[PDB]
Amino acid sequence: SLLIRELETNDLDNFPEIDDSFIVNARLMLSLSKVNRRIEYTVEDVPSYEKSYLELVYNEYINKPNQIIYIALLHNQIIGFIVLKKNWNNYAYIEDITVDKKYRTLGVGKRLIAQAKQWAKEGNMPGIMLETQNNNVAACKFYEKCGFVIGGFDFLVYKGLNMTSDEVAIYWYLHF
Amino acid sequence: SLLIRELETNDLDNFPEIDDSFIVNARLMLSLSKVNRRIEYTVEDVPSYEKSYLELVYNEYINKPNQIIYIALLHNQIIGFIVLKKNWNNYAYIEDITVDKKYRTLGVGKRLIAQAKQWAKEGNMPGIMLETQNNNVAACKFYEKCGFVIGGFDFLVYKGLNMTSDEVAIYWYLHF
Ligand SMILES: CC(=O)SCCNC(=O)CCNC(=O)[C@H](O)C(C)(C)COP(=O)(O)OP(=O)(O)OC[C@H]1O[C@@H](n2cnc3c(N)ncnc32)[C@H](O)[C@@H]1OP(=O)(O)O
Ligand SMILES: CC(=O)SCCNC(=O)CCNC(=O)[C@H](O)C(C)(C)COP(=O)(O)OP(=O)(O)OC[C@H]1O[C@@H](n2cnc3c(N)ncnc32)[C@H](O)[C@@H]1OP(=O)(O)O
Ligand SMILES: [K+]
Ligand SMILES: [K+]
Repeated sequence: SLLIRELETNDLDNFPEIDDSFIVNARLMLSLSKVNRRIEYTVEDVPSYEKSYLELVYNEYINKPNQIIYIALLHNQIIGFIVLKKNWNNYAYIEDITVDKKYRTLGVGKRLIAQAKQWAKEGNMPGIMLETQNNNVAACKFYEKCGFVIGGFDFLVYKGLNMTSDEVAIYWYLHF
Repeated sequence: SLLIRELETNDLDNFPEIDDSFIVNARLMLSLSKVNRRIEYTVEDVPSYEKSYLELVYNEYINKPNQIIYIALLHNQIIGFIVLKKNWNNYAYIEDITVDKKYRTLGVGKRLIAQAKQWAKEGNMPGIMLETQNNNVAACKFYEKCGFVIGGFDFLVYKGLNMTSDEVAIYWYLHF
C-alpha cells in the first residue's frame, strides 16, 4: 500500500513529472456573519478552464529544522507530496500540497495532511494553515473535509500581479 | 528642516533609541458590504494600554536590490524610519514605519510614506501594502489619510501566538 515519508536527497532525481493542474469550474463567494465573525461562502459556477497550481526548489526542504517535504509513494513511484514550513505565528504552513491528477479523490491528500499534522505536533506547533484562491473550489472542499475553517480573506493582494481579474485569497486554519 | 534619506552602514551606531510604543484605546470592528466587496469598519473603545510595535536587523536592509530603509533626520538626530521590501505580488511592503513618540502628528510619517512611494515606483512596483492589527487605530487612521484602503483581514492568524485574545490582522493597500 501507499507510503508517506520524508523526502531524501537521493529522491531528487527519481522525482517524476507530477501533474498539479486542476480544472477551475466555480468560485467561492465570501460573506461575513455577525455571529462569531464566521466567514461563510456560497459557490458560483464560472466558465471552466485548466490551470497549474505552480519558485519551489525541493532541495531547500531537505535537512532543515523548520521546513520539510513528505512524499507519497505508490507502486515505486512518487504520486504526491506536501511542502511545509513553520510560520511566524507558530503554525505549520502548507506551501503546496499536490496529488498527481490521475490519483486524486482516492485519499492520498488526506494521508499527506495527517502526516503534516504529526510534523506540526512534533515541533510544538499549535495548528496548520494555508492560503488558496477562491477559484480552487476542489482544494477548498478538501480542506473543509480535513477540518480546516476559513479565518480570513483578501480581495486586493492578487491585484499586484493582475488588475483585470478578481481573484480572492482565502486563509484556512486547523487548530489542534 | 527634516531630511529623509536611505540608511547607510555608517548610521548603524548613530542610531538612537526610538520610542515605537503607542497607546491602544480602541479597536476596529470589521464588516463586509455587498457593494464592491468593500470592507468597512466602526471604531469601538477598549480599556487603554501601551504596547510596543516591535526580529528587525537594520543591516539586512543595506545594499539590497529589493529592500531598503529610509530614515527621517531632524536636528542631527534620527527621529523615524520606514522599512520596505518587495513582496511576492510585486507591491512594496512596509515591514515597519515608526516615528519617535515625541514627534508624532507633525507630518513625519507622511513624508516617510511619500519616499516609500518613490522607491516603489522606481522599482516598477504597482503599489504599497502593509499589515497592521485592528487595535492600532492610530496607524489605521494614518494609512487611511495616506490613501490606503482595506483589502483583507484575518481573524485567526494571531491565535497561533495567543488563543485568549481576539486580535485581527488588517491588510491595507495603496495602488498607483
Ligand atoms: C496550499 C495549497 O497547496 S493550495 C493548492 C492545493 N493543491 C492543488 O490544488 C493541486 C491540485 N489538487 C490536488 O492535488 C488534490 O486535489 C488535493 C491535493 C487538493 C487533494 O488531494 P486528494 O488526494 O484528491 O484528496 P482526498 O482524496 O484525500 O480527499 C479527502 C476529502 O476531500 C474531498 N475532496 C477531494 N477533492 C475534492 C473535490 N474536487 N471536490 C469535493 N471534495 C473533494 C474528498 O471527497 C474527501 O472527502 P471524504 O474524506 O469525506 O471522503
Ligand atoms: C506596518 C506597520 O508598521 S504597522 C505599525 C505602524 N507603526 C506604529 O504604530 C508605531 C507607532 N506609531 C507611529 O510611529 C506613528 O503614529 C505613525 C508612523 C503611525 C504615523 O506617523 P506620524 O508622523 O504621527 O503621522 P503624520 O503626522 O504624518 O500623520 C499623517 C496623517 O495621519 C493622521 N494621523 C496620524 N496619527 C493619527 C492618530 N493617532 N489618529 C488619527 N489620525 C492620525 C494625521 O492627522 C495626518 O492627517 P492629515 O494629513 O489629514 O493632517
Ligand atoms: K489555489
Ligand atoms: K499594529
